[PDB]
Amino acid sequence: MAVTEASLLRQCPLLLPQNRSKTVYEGFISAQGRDFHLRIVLPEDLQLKNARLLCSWQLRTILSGYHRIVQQRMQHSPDLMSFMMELKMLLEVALKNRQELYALPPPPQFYSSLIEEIGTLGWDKLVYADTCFSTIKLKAEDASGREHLITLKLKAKYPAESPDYFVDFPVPFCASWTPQSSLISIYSQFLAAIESLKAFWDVMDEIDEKTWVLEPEKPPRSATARRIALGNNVSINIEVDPRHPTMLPECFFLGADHVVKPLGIKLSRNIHLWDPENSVLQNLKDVLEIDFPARAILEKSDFTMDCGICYAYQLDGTIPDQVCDNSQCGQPFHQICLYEWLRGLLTSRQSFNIIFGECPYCSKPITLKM
Amino acid sequence: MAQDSVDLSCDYQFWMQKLSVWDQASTLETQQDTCLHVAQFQEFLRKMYEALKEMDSNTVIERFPTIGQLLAKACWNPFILAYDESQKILIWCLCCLINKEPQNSGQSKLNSWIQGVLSHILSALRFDKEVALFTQGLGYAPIDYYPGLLKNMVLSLASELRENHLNGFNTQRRMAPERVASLSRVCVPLITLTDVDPLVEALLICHGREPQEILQPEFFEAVNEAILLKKISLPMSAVVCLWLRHLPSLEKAMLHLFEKLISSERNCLRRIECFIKDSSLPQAACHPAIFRVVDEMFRCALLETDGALEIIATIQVFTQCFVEALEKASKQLRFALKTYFPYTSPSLAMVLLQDPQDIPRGHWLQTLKHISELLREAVEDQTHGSCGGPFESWFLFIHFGGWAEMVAEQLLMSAAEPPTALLWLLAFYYGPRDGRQQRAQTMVQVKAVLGHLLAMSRSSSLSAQDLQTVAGAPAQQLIRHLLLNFLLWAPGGHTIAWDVITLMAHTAEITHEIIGFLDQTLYRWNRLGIESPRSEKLARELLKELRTQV
Ligand SMILES: [Zn+2]
Ligand SMILES: [Zn+2]
Repeated sequence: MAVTEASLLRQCPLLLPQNRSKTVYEGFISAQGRDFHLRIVLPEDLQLKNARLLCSWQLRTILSGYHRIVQQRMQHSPDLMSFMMELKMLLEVALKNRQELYALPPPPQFYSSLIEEIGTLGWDKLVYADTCFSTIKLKAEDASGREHLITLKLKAKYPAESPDYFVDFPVPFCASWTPQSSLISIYSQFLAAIESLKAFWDVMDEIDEKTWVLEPEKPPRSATARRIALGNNVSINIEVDPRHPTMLPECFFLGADHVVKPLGIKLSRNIHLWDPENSVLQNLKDVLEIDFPARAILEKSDFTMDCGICYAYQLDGTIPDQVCDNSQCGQPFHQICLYEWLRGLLTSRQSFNIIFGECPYCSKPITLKM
Repeated sequence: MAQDSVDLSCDYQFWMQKLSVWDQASTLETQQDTCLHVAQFQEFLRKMYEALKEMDSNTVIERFPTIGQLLAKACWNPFILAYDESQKILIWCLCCLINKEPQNSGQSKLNSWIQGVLSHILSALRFDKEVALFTQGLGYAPIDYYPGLLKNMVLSLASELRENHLNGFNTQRRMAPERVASLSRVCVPLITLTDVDPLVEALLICHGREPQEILQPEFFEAVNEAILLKKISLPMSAVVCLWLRHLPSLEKAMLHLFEKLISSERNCLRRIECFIKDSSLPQAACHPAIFRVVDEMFRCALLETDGALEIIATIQVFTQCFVEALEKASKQLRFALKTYFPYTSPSLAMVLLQDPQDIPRGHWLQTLKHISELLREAVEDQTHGSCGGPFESWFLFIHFGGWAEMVAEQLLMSAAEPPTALLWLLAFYYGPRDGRQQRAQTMVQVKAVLGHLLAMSRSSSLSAQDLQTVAGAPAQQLIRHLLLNFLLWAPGGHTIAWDVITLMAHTAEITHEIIGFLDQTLYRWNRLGIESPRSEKLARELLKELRTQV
């Protein structure tokens, strides 16, 4: 209704005026299939500028850090009705954030059906399940004998709604979900996606075997990028389109501006001598008329000896100089970059002409003396 | 010569009623209002000076009733007194309104009131009491430090606002944005005043952290105008972060490019390369946002005009300068061309980025003939895992000056057995979206005309009617542009050029089209450095003489 005579009742069924002067309400407030204790005193007038409100400890825990929110709301909400609206909205938020605590699943379907469906798959495939039985992660084999993983996130009702599917390979995964579709259906789809990008993987395999792949290390299956160094102190980044892998890639060159020219020129000349029947390397060796080195240095390949903020060497005569007092990070920085980083963070604390504060990468104590 | 007082006497009452609203604008909204309408106030005042200039003082009562109070309100208001020449003008107004020999005491009273107002502007102590005492005692008059003073005030804010940045989530004095807001209203009146640049600079770099904007676009539009008229000249970092946070300024710089190429400087492509490079646009365009938005206003012009050659030329200049500002600043960490032009093959772009200066004049046929073959696959085999459509694969080809234009001049050089690849390519350029039936017909009409033209080139210097026969339809621009190519390439040209030009220039449209053609041809040659001095001097002469005819 308009008035909070009927709108209140219709929107807060379980809040009973104890008192005749409708000043004390008590009982329950509803939120997300779950009803909770509430004890809401008014003064002699119908004014929330002064009002008492206590919870059960079950609710106060669930309005963890909205306490000040709701005090503000009480002083600046006009009506009791609108205040309840705001409160229910505010619960919905709390629970939707902390969705990790608040399942009762419907066991009769849920836990049994999951065993049924995983049985239908076969017991080799599953690798991880979290004990909330939310996340399950599964394993699939290529024709090429390469492992690819799939995360499923499951909802309260798996068989009703789509599982959320998270997977590695680089084109956007598509799963036709019906309420009739199940794990085997999404499994089949996943195998289809494997066999489809099969060529892209054979190409990336070939590169990572025959050559000094540098900038991804233990590269995922995600990556389209392969910064090859070749001879020494010169490198080419190669980004390949997955559907047409064998096709010419966009490729471009880092190193000495004198050494980059003739290669950049000969590419221009020989680009029409690309062919998609031979491999990327078997086109590149005869296009650029060179060989590559087969891991020219495999230990000190390259340490990005760069700022770790700006990712550049030589910021205004500053070198990556400033480092971490840590064996596991060792990440250089610049004075300027690291000062403008740590001074912005809340964690860091400033002595006279020194900043003690957390290394960006590893969050360990790092000191900067200007 | 029609009105005299009427439009001016109306806008007077508009403005006089509005100055009484604003009145020294010591609030937020008095200021926003002043902030906007000021420009029109300035023009009003130019018209007002002309009106006061022509006549003399104390004698006329045209708006002499309240002009005192209009210029009072104007003056005591400082948001006005910061705008371009408003202050010099209001002075010019008053210079008319004085009398040398006041006779009735009213004129003398006005003159006194004007000395009062001038002193109020020029030499008044409406600033901090302590500093006045100190300096007067020290033996300065305001003038001689006002400057350093100012610069100091600024560098306090400048530096201070820079600090507000560095404290990205620190338990410190968050300089309350209401001050930030404040200044930004103060910078618009005086974007043109040299001794504030730094301030500006440090507002347009240190956005920080708020969900929301905190400046007003009266400021973002003020900045825009003094950039593209080049009356502030900021550092490049400043203006990229400006585009990047008020998108309608970026649209609105691109319009300010279009009007250059459309209205003022039709086909002066050196002045257009000048304007692209002295705009920081190529630069801003390193940023995958800004270029995506640029290309889309470029796309909406490519459609409303169904492929203006002059709009195409300005794209070829934009790409040109984009590539080689992209190239420059991008050794580590640049965004992969499937990010800039995402609607087509990365392969094809990676070919077409390779500039022809740095290729032999002999290996241009190879290159072109390969480009066309892959285009044929991307358009005609429009399958899954390709472009959306042809349009996008053509839009790729446009951006690349050199390649699109060189097909024709290479067809003439291979007129003996024309390659089908180039025929198809060229008919694709001058007509995309045809049906393969239409493209076959276009190729073979051109092949017939290649026979006729090769016969005519290997003959002596002949008439122009023989050429206008083959010219005599929906493939007209194909044939005309190819035939102009013929005239400038063959040594039989430079003789019967005029005969063909005068016939083909039915309208002004055709003339303007061919002017753009020639300027493009010559910018292309001078760039790649490639010349027969015959064709150079000829093209220059014809361009010169045709720009009078129009
Ligand atoms: Zn750095
Ligand atoms: Zn560290």
